[PDB]
Amino acid sequence: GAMNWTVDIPIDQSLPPLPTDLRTRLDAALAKPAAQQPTWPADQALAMRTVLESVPPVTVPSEIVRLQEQLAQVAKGEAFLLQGGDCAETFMDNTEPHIRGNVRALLQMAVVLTYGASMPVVKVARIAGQYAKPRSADIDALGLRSYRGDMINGFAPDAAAREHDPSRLVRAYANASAAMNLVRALTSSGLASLHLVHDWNREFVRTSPAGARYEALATEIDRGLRFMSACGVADRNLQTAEIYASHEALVLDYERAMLRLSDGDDGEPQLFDLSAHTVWIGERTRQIDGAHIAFAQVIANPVGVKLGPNMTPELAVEYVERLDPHNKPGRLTLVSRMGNHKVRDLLPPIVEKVQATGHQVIWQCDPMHGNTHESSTGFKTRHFDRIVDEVQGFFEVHRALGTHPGGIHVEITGENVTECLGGAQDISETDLAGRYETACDPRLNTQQSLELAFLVAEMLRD
Amino acid sequence: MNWTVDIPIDQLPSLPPLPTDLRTRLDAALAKPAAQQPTWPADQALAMRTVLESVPPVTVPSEIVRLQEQLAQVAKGEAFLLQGGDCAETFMDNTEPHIRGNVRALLQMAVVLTYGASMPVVKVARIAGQYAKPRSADIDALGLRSYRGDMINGFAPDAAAREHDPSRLVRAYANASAAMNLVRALTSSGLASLHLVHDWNREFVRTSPAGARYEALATEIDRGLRFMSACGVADRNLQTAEIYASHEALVLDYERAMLRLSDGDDGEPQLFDLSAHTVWIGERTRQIDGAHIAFAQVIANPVGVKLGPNMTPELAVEYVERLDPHNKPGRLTLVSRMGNHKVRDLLPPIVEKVQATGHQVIWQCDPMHGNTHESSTGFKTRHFDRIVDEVQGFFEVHRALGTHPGGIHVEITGENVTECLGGAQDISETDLAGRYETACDPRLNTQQSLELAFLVAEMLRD
Amino acid sequence: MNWTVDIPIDQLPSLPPLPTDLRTRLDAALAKPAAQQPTWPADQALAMRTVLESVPPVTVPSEIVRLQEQLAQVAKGEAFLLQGGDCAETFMDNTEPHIRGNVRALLQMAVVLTYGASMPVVKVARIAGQYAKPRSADIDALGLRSYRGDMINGFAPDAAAREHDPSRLVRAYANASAAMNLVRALTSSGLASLHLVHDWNREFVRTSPAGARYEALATEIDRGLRFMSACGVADRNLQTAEIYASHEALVLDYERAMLRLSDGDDGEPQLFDLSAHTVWIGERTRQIDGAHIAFAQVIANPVGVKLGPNMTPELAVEYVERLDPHNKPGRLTLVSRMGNHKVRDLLPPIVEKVQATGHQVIWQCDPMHGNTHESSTGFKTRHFDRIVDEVQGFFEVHRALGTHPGGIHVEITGENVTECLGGAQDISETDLAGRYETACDPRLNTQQSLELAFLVAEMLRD
Amino acid sequence: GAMNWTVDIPIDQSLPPLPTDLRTRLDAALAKPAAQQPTWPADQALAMRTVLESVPPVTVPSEIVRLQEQLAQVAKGEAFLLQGGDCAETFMDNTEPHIRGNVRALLQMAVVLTYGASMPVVKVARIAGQYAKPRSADIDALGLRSYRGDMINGFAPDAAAREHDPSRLVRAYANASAAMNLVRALTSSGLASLHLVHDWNREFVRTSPAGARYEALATEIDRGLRFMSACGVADRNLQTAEIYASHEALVLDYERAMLRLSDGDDGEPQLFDLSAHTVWIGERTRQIDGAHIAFAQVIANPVGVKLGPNMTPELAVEYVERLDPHNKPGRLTLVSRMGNHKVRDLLPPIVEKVQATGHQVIWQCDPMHGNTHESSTGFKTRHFDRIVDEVQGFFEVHRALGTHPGGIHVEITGENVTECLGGAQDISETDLAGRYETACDPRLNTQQSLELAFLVAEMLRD
Ligand SMILES: N[C@@H](Cc1c[nH]c2ccccc12)C(=O)O
Ligand SMILES: N[C@@H](Cc1c[nH]c2ccccc12)C(=O)O
Ligand SMILES: N[C@@H](Cc1c[nH]c2ccccc12)C(=O)O
Ligand SMILES: N[C@@H](Cc1c[nH]c2ccccc12)C(=O)O
Ligand SMILES: N[C@@H](Cc1c[nH]c2ccccc12)C(=O)O
Ligand SMILES: N[C@@H](Cc1c[nH]c2ccccc12)C(=O)O
Ligand SMILES: N[C@@H](Cc1c[nH]c2ccccc12)C(=O)O
Ligand SMILES: N[C@@H](Cc1c[nH]c2ccccc12)C(=O)O
Ligand SMILES: N[C@@H](Cc1c[nH]c2ccccc12)C(=O)O
Ligand SMILES: N[C@@H](Cc1c[nH]c2ccccc12)C(=O)O
Ligand SMILES: [Cl-]
Ligand SMILES: [Cl-]
Ligand SMILES: [Mn+2]
Ligand SMILES: [Mn+2]
Repeated sequence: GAMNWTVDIPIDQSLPPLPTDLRTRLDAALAKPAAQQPTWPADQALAMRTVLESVPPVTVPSEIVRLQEQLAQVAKGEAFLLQGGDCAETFMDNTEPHIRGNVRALLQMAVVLTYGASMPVVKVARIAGQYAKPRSADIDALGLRSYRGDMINGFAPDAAAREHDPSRLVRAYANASAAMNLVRALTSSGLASLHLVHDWNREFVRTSPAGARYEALATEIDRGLRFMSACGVADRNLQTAEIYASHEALVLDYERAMLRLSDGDDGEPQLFDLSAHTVWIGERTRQIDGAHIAFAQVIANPVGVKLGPNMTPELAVEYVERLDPHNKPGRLTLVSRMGNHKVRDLLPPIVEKVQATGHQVIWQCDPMHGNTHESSTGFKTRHFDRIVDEVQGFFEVHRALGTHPGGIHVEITGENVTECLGGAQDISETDLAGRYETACDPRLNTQQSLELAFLVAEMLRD
Repeated sequence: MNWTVDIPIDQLPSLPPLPTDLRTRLDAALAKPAAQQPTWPADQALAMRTVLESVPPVTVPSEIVRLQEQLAQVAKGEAFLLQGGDCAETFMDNTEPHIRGNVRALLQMAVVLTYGASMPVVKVARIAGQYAKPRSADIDALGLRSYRGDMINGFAPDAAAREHDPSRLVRAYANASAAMNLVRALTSSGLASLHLVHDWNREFVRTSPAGARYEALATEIDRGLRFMSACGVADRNLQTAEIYASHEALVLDYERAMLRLSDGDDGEPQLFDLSAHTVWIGERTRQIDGAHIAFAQVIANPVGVKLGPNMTPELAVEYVERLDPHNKPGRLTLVSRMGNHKVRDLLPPIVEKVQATGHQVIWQCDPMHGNTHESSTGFKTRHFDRIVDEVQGFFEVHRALGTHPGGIHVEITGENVTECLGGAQDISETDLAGRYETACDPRLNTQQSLELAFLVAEMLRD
Repeated sequence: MNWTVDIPIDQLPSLPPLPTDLRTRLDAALAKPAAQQPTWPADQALAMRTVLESVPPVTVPSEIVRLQEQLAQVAKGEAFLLQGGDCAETFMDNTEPHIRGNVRALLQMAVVLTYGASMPVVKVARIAGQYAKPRSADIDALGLRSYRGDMINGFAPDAAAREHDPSRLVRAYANASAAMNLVRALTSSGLASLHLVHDWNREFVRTSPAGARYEALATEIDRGLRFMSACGVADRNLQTAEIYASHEALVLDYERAMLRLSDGDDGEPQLFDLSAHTVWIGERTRQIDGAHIAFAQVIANPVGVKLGPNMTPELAVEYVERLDPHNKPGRLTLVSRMGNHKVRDLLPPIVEKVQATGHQVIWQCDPMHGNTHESSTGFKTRHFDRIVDEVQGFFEVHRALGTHPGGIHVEITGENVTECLGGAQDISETDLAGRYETACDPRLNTQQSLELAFLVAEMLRD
Repeated sequence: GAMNWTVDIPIDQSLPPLPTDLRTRLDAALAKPAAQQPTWPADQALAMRTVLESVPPVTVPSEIVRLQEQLAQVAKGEAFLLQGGDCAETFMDNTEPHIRGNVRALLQMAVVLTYGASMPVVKVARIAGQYAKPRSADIDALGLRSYRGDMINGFAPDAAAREHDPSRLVRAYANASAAMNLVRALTSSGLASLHLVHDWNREFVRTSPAGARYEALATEIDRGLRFMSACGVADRNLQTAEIYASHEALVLDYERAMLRLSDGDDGEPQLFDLSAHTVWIGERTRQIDGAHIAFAQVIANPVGVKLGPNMTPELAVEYVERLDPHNKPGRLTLVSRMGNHKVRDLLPPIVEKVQATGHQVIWQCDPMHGNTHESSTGFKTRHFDRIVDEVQGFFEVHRALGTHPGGIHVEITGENVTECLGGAQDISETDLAGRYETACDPRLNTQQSLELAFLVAEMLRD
């Protein structure tokens, strides 16, 4: 109750049985070894899953089917995928201003990228569930059990806060569903009006230190927008946009509890993970025979897999063959995360081998993860130039092969933070201390994220 | 050890407070006495309000502006208001199937009423917040403090559950936002497809015991639908519908904590209650000098006031003057609930007097509240025939005066419950015991709610 | 001195001839004997053809391609063909009011048939070229060479006017192009507004002597229309309609001079007759080895063949094989004209036999040609009841076979003439003398044509 | 008949009386002196007018009302007017290829100008009636009676052909209506598809000698077009365009016979000149008290007046006050034709005085008429550079005053003629002899016309 700053929730007082085959397949998948799982008691986990099994889902199957159709276009070279948001959402910052700000920042980039790509952009936020992270060490630099995101434990640097708390599963859901509600309301009610979003971009050009550099493209966009009105098709489709929800599928207690069975109205019933529209499997959890990859094989959602510098062409093909066994364009995204100094050399053989299979994956560039270093001032950071250069090298790789550079996956925020070095604002090592607010990796701030969109539109325009 | 789990709350950020001048005005309004308020401690109420003041809102201002525009159209005789859902929502029934069924039931009625009215229907659900009710006595038949709805206490007949627990404010918010999220998802992704909804209507006609009576009208609607395809009309606006959220604004700790200031872009900034799109004030809390009416004066949302058989023309005029001071059509809805045997006599003088003010209110009929009685078998119930008859009389009143019968307000569910007597299923006093599931008043079940829509369509066509 | 004026022609440019290979094929086809051809001199015919070969066409190939696609839909049971207009157009009646009235009459029928059929209506006018007819005898009751239509000779009962004058080919072209221009203007600028057309229908119901009989259906259509507005459907496709031009391809000097080659962009280049969108071959010129059928084989336009009571199943199959060699659905329409007393007997074996070919033709009912008789008062007339009854029987035939009753072909005008007996106006033999204006067969007047549409809508609904 | 190469047309065998006031006003207007009229016999003129009074009109009133609404937008600074086509249409070149070519050339310019202006372009062809011209001398340089266009006499240099022949009035109508039919068919059936038209422009850029100069803008346009598809509004409005018909209202026998009275459905009945959508009064016929200006005051069509170098600010205001007496934006266009060496000096005082009246005229630049000279090789010609420079000076005039440069009026053709000197093809005095085909003034060829559009788009983009 209020006295204890808690909400009391019944468990008992129920659930339809899965078709026998899905039950068998789901059980087999979750029996496999699973890295990076929280270490809380099984009985407490079960009680929380029982609560999540009967909540209203964050997403619904027909939206995920629509998303799959739109990603199929990306895979075929007829659309571009933009995925972005916080490295780690926090319960504390899950507020209207912060959510609106991140949605705005993604929409601003999307305008620029839609124009530069000359094709639709599929817009996927890291939001409404990006509450869990993996760690390479279980003890961090202060001697505390590592923070693993708010679905698992607390960011505060004290031991009690770092204990793995299963009640955070139900907390992740409440925060996710509330954020998703707002994302839906904002995108349908005026925040995603193309004209309004573009006006924000014009303001950026007017006030940025390198605005002169981006002015010409910004004017071209503006004239492109006015052309639509001139031609008498400035219609309803300019007033709204679809922003999909994504996160890393990390905590299997959470993902399994958010599974729901489709109606079967279209095709036979399948399992959908309704905690999001699409999810990805990270570098530390992509064991080929592990539980995450197997869980991904059982769900109908579009999925991605992060591929780092030790990836081989052969293992990549094995991911394709296990995760896209029916050859459905768009079902699988392969994220490229090699570091800017390595992408030009490591990616081509992977791409060639995968293309030779006849499957159509989306090739997406994750510039930021492979380019993180430590500042002299003691902050985890990334240089803007390295981020840009990885996306550049990724484009060059695809141009040379004739394949489709399908999208990017970035960590950004609508906040004016000081987390990544460089950009037109020339964020320095000493600037970092001003507003270093991320609960995990360093994000592009709103200006740097928009600037990146401008630079990438130029790579698109070639 | 017992079967609940405590979910920890806290984690407040500091968001800036509402402006001083509007808080000054708000404090003056809430100094007025409030009936029917929970009896929990102020310091606890304050702490929970503080939580709610920083959460993502359930609705956003531009939606409410848009609803106000649609309601202006109703007030002018150019659209029809349909408002419906559970008497009392409960936390344990706030599930995907129950929410989906209720949205479905409302949509089914809306197809038939749209055709029958030959004009747009504004679709407002009682949902995502109808978690509080008044009571007449503080002591129920079992010797317990009364159930006041899940925002205040628990339905279970035990003392501990019946204590007023302000942590339920936060639980109510979580449940509301989760439900609204789902309502948004369903209505934008296919549940609200006109063709799908109408197929469900065709199945009702094929299987209802009185199908034969509704067949002609249903075939005519079907032919209306096919005519649209035959004329090649751009059919996107047939794929989705807007369902707004409403509830009784009862618990002022909740409503006041959900107050937000709109951004400057939309014609300056005003106070909206973002716990819903529209709210109404009930019979027991509409004291002209009380805090509920004062609260309604201060917010920009459209509002309604329930008007029972003790209402006088003069008091009605006073509502108009306090609540529509700027003569904005549709800002105020007066909801008539006089009982079928009294409506034809009591309503006309109220209408004439209000019409003479020069203001344009929406006249909405609530035919279920004034027609409740006790079955021999001991269940609170309502006879279907009396519900229909009150709507009939409501229409007669307006026809005779040349005023617009503007809408209905009903309690319904998509479940096949046995709560109201009659309908084509001829539910008897004996049947009531089968599925009497309501946590408060008896609801029209899914078949009865649809049947009523057919009967009201014929009143609209006459 | 007499009251005509000579308008000089000549002024040929040199446009390149049609390709040699297609001219070679065309010359071979037109070496076949042609019935019912004007008897003017070849050198004069050649000079006028030469004029026509370089004029701007009445229609263009992409319109005819689009009509063919719409006719494919009719052939497949997913649309309905309505074809109607004057029996014989005349040069002196080719005025704005008469053309507007005829377009109006056709549109009025089309609203009612679109609603009744619950599917698109392809609207084809007999207009902009129906300037030629056959005759049985070369000598009429007045001892003169027969009137053959204004493309060949004059209606006036005098010898000089009755001589076959090839300058009328050019006059026919000028009149056709002027009429088509007006049909295009009217249908794109407001005459073909669904709401306006339906208002005219409401006025007919309010004033017809049998209005009461049609009131229910008309109100239902009205409510169908308002439902579209109520559902907020994008209403641009309600503002205009397509009316195609058709006539009997009779005068081969005219049809051959109006042949054009389509440009390369639309799937290679073929021969179209650009004097109209679709043409049909009449009873007297459908010799299987004659030039009319051969001409129809060579052109890409959709074509029709009239089928009277002497038709055999086997001959019908031969039309199918000569005229639909590539099995393109809707390319061929077979138009039944068997008389109401014979249709139920004679049509079924033709249909079964044609259906068994595997080809998809449009089955269209011409209910006026086989039901003509002579009034005591000395006027060629038709009884409305017999016209309706032939359509009735046509529908019965198709229902019994499970085939698609595809359309109707009627002779109508928007004028209030007195040419056919019966209808709600109960036109009598005596009334015929009031306004018997047709230059050939008796037409349904505007009221009768609309009444028929209502009756045929009820056949479609049954 | 054919023998005489003539079509014989009845006159007798009728016309509703005008409202008394329109009759009076029309009579008063035509009783005023009229310059530049043909000198044929009054009785023969009358017979031809009698024929034209009952033909199907070239345009219909609702189209002219729509055009007036679109021109109102131009006048208000929210659209741009492009008007263009042959200096003089000829009966001999009134062919499909020539009409399609001129329509194409206008559409190509319009794409470029729509993009450059960032607003809609109203597209008005000089077509379907531009068959009459004024002359300063009645005897030309060969001693023959001057050619005055094909509605009056024959271009051929012999005396008999130069006689004024009233039958040409009926000939102008037949040619006009046929051309209009084709313009309608082309613009509604695929020729005016934005994507197709723009593809022609890309081909021009690829093959023009100065294509490199226009490449950047052409690519920007292309990306603007693809942006519309990317945003999911590449809709129906991109598939067609409206091309309006215009000519100089010169021959009053023709214009008066093409007058028709509106239905009065919208407003009281007015006279519309249905020989075109809009007409203008030239320099030699704009006598303030003459019949042309007075005729223009009686018709409801939008009208223009050409203003040459002797115009004064005071007389311009008098044209505005007589021709736009009700202050209807768009009703009146003032065409600027001062020569490139004079426009910067003569236009500003005219514009200032007219703006001071509070009326909103469209200011349109006619670059070509004021910049004609004689080549050494003996051809009437114009230098491209002078044409461009007049439009430049016109823009500078309006920029300096803050007024709207509303449009251009040019003489062009889709043919590859050699009539105007210069352009990227660098047409020289000796080149002129290659394809000097105009029946009157020298036209921009297809390439020069498109090039001008590019240069003007840059003036628009400023
Ligand atoms: N994000 C805050 C506020 C909050 C409390 N309960 C919630 C339920 C749903 C959404 C947000 C909240 C928290 O989790 O403490
Ligand atoms: N709905 C389109 C266009 C659009 C509207 N708002 C946007 C914001 C950003 C980018 C595109 C848009 C899309 O999503 O592509
Ligand atoms: N959530 C269950 C699986 C499950 C059982 N029944 C279901 C119905 C629908 C979706 C999932 C399920 C688990 O973790 O094992
Ligand atoms: N409605 C159930 C389940 C639940 C728990 N927490 C929630 C948060 C949001 C929505 C639903 C829930 C309850 O309130 O006990
Ligand atoms: N969007 C329209 C049509 C519509 C779509 N789905 C519906 C369901 C019920 C009624 C109408 C509709 C409306 O809300 O009126
Ligand atoms: N239809 C009339 C009037 C007319 C003369 N020439 C025309 C040319 C086109 C249209 C109509 C006409 C006729 O043919 O005598
Ligand atoms: N364009 C649609 C609807 C329509 C517009 N005007 C009409 C007149 C009659 C019938 C239908 C229509 C059609 O042709 O079907
Ligand atoms: N333009 C040519 C061809 C032609 C003859 N008669 C016509 C009638 C209408 C249109 C064109 C023509 C001419 O006037 O000689
Ligand atoms: N219909 C729009 C767009 C358009 C279609 N085709 C065109 C050709 C040229 C210019 C514009 C267009 C317009 O007329 O503006
Ligand atoms: N054309 C006639 C005027 C006229 C008489 N009746 C009309 C009816 C409609 C339009 C014009 C008229 C003239 O030249 O004097
Ligand atoms: Cl199970
Ligand atoms: Cl008159
Ligand atoms: Mn209730
Ligand atoms: Mn006939």
